[PDB]
Amino acid sequence: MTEYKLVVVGAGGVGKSALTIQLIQNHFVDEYDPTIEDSYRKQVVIDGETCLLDILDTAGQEEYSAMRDQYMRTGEGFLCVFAINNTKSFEDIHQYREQIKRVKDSDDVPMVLVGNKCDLAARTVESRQAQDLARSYGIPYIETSAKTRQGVEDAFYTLVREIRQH
Ligand SMILES: Nc1nc2c(ncn2[C@@H]2O[C@H](COP(=O)(O)OP(=O)(O)NP(=O)(O)O)[C@@H](O)[C@H]2O)c(=O)[nH]1
Ligand SMILES: [Mg+2]
Repeated sequence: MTEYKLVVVGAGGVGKSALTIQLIQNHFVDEYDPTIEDSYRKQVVIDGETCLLDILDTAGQEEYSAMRDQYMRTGEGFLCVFAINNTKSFEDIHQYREQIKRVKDSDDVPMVLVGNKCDLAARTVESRQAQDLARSYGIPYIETSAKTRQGVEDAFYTLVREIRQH
């Protein structure tokens, strides 16, 4: 069966792991647990297709920035995650996108932009500005809450749709 290799990227603390663990394990992790690099896999149904989703969950922290090139080689699609209450994370998106393109030697790598933590009243990044960013990249935008699981499947499964359409 098709295996889609998805890589979750973005600044520290935005919810990469929370998104990942929601998808794979159906639990919200409220714990503080910075990532170095973790791999997950789950058989899922996407648009009727029973397939394997591999997720590589990556570090947002400064010190595991040198690891990026390797995982950006190997991934097929990238969830570029920021948090809608953290405008710095939204700005940091651009650097993750550019790095992915550099490594893959391609301006058109399967990606999605994900505004996570939409459950939080304290939004600082407007949905419109994030849609606009995604549009400037020619990729889908998905808003999510890893807390409630709202949009979680949408985020990973829209990325699988991008990989299929490349
Ligand atoms: N309210 C809310 N909190 C969230 C959401 N997603 C993650 N969090 C919380 O935000 C904190 C950091 O989330 P985590 O998944 O560790 O982020 P990360 O991007 O994987 N961190 P790292 O870059 O260090 O690996 C955790 O306390 C987590 O519970 C969300 O959608 N809503
Ligand atoms: Mg993490």
